[PDB]
Amino acid sequence: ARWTAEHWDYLERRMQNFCQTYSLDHTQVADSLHEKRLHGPLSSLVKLLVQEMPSFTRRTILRHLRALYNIPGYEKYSRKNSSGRGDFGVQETAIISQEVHNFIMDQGWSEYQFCNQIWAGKCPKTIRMFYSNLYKKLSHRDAKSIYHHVRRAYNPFEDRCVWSKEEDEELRKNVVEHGKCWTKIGRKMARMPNDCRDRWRDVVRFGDKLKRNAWSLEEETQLLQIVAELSDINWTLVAQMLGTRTRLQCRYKFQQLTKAASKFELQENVWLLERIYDSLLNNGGKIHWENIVKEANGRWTRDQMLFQFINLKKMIPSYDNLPLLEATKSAIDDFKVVLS
DNA sequence: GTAAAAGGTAAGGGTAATGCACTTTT
DNA sequence: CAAAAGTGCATTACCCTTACCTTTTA
Repeated sequence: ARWTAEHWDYLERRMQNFCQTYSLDHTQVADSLHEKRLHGPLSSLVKLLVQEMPSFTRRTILRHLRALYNIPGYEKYSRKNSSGRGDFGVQETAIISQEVHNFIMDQGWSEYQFCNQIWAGKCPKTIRMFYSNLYKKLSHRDAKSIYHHVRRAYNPFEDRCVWSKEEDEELRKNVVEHGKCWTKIGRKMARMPNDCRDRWRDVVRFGDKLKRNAWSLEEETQLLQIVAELSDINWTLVAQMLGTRTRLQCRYKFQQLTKAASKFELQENVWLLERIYDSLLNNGGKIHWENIVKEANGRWTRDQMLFQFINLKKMIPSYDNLPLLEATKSAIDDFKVVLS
């Protein structure tokens, strides 16, 4: 499910055996991993890893592999032993797994019994004491972080990514029936309460109004209007008001629209409006951006030009006087006069 | 008794992993 | 040509943190 301490130990061991097999050094392997395409035994080795580690893609296995020998750029995929915040280091999870295994062997519990007692509404004194000692052995990290981690990692629910159409529906009806009560709902569906929230907030809440296609000009414009009415930005509320895109989709689209672009001057605005006006005339009453992006070639991305067009429509008085076609032609002509 | 510390639950938040359409390489 | 594999882009799987309660501990 996730890259744990075991997965790193497997990689390192498989790599040590690789070197011994072909009489190679770790420096020689690191040199091969600087190249884009792999060859020979190293190519055969990765193929094995992909098969031996089905929980991960070849792309992500390579990212970890290249990180293991250190290849610049792959630092973020490198092994982490400990941290005070965010993701748990491989040594932290190892300590937890050791403490849980010790606590479970004591008192004679199964790991299933352990998970149920953790999630038994109000945990008993033995569980409360288990937490206390665990916090001391991870004193660097906030005790609440460890508390949330353990619950998520040790649960009685069936953890899986596949939600069916019916299960999605059953969730909906539960929310209609009981409200935003994910613990009550979660137990009814044998699902981790947080997973129920996520399924609802990011998928099922939207119903059939959710879109996967490319954003429309109207959709992108609406997105800009709602961010103007508002940390600073609550993407969950943003998606709710837009109604056709998830919070992460909105968060992503907004970032692309507002990315750092080259300063649009008078001449730059003219070229854009002229390239748009060509698409308005030659093509149907629509804007084909495929040709516009290509002619820009690196200076602006699609979303950046769209962002600029939105602001031009809002600021140029011609767009309040005339329809899109004529207003654009008027906007260009007015832009050409001031250039004198 | 008290106040401090910690559990329980839901809102808020964010990135590595991945799918996809694509080019590139064997 | 098929097939294996790399890659930018948008989405997904999956996780963590904060806020605000109630409950337990000292």
